[PDB]
Amino acid sequence: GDPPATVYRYDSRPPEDVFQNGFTAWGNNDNVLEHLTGRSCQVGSSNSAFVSTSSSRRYTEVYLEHRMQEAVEAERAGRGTGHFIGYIYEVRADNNFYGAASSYFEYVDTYGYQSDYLAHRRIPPENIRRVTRVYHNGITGETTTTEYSNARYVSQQTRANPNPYTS
Ligand SMILES: NC(=O)c1ccc[n+]([C@@H]2O[C@H](COP(=O)([O-])OP(=O)(O)OC[C@H]3O[C@@H](n4cnc5c(N)ncnc54)[C@H](O)[C@@H]3O)[C@@H](O)[C@H]2O)c1
Repeated sequence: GDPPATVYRYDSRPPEDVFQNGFTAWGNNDNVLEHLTGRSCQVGSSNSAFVSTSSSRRYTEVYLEHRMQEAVEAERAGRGTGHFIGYIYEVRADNNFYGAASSYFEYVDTYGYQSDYLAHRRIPPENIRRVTRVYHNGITGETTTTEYSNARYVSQQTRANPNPYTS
């Protein structure tokens, strides 16, 4: 029952960025509830201090597939071309990654998800092992999946933090 050593992240940005630069959080807002509900992420205030990840690869695949299907529906409605490129990054978790569920309960119990892990501030490029790229051709309907390894990845023994996030 150890914390996961491996987590996954769906993102629109490509490895030429992520493999060299890692992921950087939107900002300095470390309110766990605002992050988990998305209020501080891109669709909200775009200032969350956490980069979202999941220990469940399937979770990130469902997310990617949903964004792809939304591109398909936009084409069927004439408000899009149907083209879609998404990425799933495979990431080594360390002590800056905090379990969402435990962090949520710590927050609500004090001031008031099971597979989600909040990476505080950054996921350095050395933590990012590989990426799966999924390309959906909106014109022909064909989907193609490719994989790439990060030469900058550092293999070391780390796992997610066992404790909830606290500010
Ligand atoms: N992304 C995942 O795989 C993942 C994993 C677990 C949980 N979640 C949950 O989903 C919600 C967050 O979804 P999310 O991670 O897609 O939100 P997010 O705001 O971090 O990212 C959404 C999109 O914003 C862009 N982006 C993100 N950070 C950026 C930055 N610093 N600079 C420039 N562009 C940036 C990218 O296009 C990205 O795909 C949360 O409620 C979270 O709990 C997501």
